[PDB]
Amino acid sequence: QVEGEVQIVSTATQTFLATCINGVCWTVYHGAGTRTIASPKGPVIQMYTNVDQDLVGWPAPQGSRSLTPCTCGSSDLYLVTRHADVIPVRRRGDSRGSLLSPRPISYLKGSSGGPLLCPAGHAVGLFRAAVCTRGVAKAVDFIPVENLETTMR
Amino acid sequence: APITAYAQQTRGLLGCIITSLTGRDKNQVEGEVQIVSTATQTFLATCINGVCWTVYHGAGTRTIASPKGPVIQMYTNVDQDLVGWPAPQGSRSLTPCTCGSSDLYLVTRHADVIPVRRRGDSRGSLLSPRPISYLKGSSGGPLLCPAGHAVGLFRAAVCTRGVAKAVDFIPVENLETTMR
Amino acid sequence: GSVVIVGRIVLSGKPA
Amino acid sequence: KGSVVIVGRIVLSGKPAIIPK
Ligand SMILES: *[B]([O])([O-])[C]([C][C][O])[N]C(=O)[C]1[C][C](OC2=C3[C]=[C][C]=[C]C3=[C][C]=N2)[C]N1C(=O)[C]([N]C(=O)O[C]1[C][C][C][C]1)C([C])([C])[C]
Ligand SMILES: *[B]([O])([O-])[C]([C][C][O])[N]C(=O)[C]1[C][C](OC2=C3[C]=[C][C]=[C]C3=[C][C]=N2)[C]N1C(=O)[C]([N]C(=O)O[C]1[C][C][C][C]1)C([C])([C])[C]
Ligand SMILES: [Mg+2]
Ligand SMILES: [Mg+2]
Ligand SMILES: [Zn+2]
Ligand SMILES: [Zn+2]
Repeated sequence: QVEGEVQIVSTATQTFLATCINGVCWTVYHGAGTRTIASPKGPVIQMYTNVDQDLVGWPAPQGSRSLTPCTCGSSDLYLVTRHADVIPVRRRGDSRGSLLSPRPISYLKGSSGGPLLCPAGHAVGLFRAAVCTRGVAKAVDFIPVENLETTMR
Repeated sequence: APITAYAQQTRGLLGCIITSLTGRDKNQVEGEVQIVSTATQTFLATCINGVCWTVYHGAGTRTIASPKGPVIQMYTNVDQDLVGWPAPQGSRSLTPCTCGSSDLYLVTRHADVIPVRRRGDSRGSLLSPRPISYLKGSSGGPLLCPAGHAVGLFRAAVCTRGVAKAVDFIPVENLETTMR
Repeated sequence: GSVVIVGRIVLSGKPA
Repeated sequence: KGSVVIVGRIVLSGKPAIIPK
């Protein structure tokens, strides 16, 4: 009965990530569309849709536990891939961070909607897109967490 | 880093008492923090540098139950409110912080990592206050620097009306002092 | 279409 | 007086993992 904060999810076409934060299982619009999420009682509809911010959220499913939004404001971040690799990332602006070690783009495929955590492992943002020179991912775009809290209100 | 924690219960109330009395404990040990109980109360004990430390106001002068029966404290310092046994076979020690950072993270008996800002030698403030009851039984747990190194052990809560807003703690330095 | 769950990830690395 | 007893553990050294099936 171990519970995960991060779910690995799939449409017919893509395969990507979702993250539970504050009781809600968020992911990316460009992956999810307005699809329902499956449950064994049948489909469950999106609780939040925000086409602007590439942000969708359902009610967190069974076998899941939520993260808490980062409150320490640290700039040292860690991306979690869909292979459960951890990537150190240094916060630039609000939604930009740069990999302390840049790497092949294939190393982050299937990982949008993955989280970015502070030193405390609390949630800083969801990962949206890769800044990159040919071949090589160098920084990341991510939905910041305050966007979630104010989609919730 | 990132610092993430989980918790595992290894014993029941009944088995805890029997083991307290016999002092003989054959359960296998893992991890850096141990959840520990006397007959009266329960708290945390942190392994740093091959020694298993915890608050004196919890352990008093007791032995620790081990595979070979009761084990005497190596170190006792009533004034630091600090106590030590040789780290149990199979535990892992933390290393003292040396970056000297002021952004701390406190580990909770519920395996939560809550951020603390250092405000002096042995005092730091919570970024978001908590009910004092949330922290009961976390005495003896570690505060970490962003690197995951030990900065101090949690001693007491600073509060009013049952809401804690800052934590008081034994700094790692005091450990070294207590060894000498 | 329906979004489906194919795996989970525990951040603390907690075992069975 | 009775011995102090380990009744649980907290593990920091764990790193993110795919929950096995
Ligand atoms: B994910 O679904 O698995 C996937 C993981 C990355 O490998 N994400 C992508 O492929 C994203 C999706 C597209 O970007 C966006 C986007 C970006 C910013 C704001 C809103 C939206 C909305 C919808 N889609 C393409 N993409 C990329 O990662 C691309 N990188 C990119 O566009 O970089 C810029 C985006 C803002 C700043 C840099 C590629 C495919 C070229 C890597
Ligand atoms: B522990 O047994 O699980 C528990 C975990 C924290 O809730 N510890 C406590 O509740 C401690 C124990 C008592 O404090 C002390 C103490 C404190 C400082 C130096 C030496 C000693 C020695 C013995 N006991 C009470 N306590 C507290 O947290 C208290 N807070 C407090 O005393 O705060 C002041 C002291 C330093 C900073 C302000 C209470 C419960 C009264 C809030
Ligand atoms: Mg861990
Ligand atoms: Mg935890
Ligand atoms: Zn944080
Ligand atoms: Zn340090």
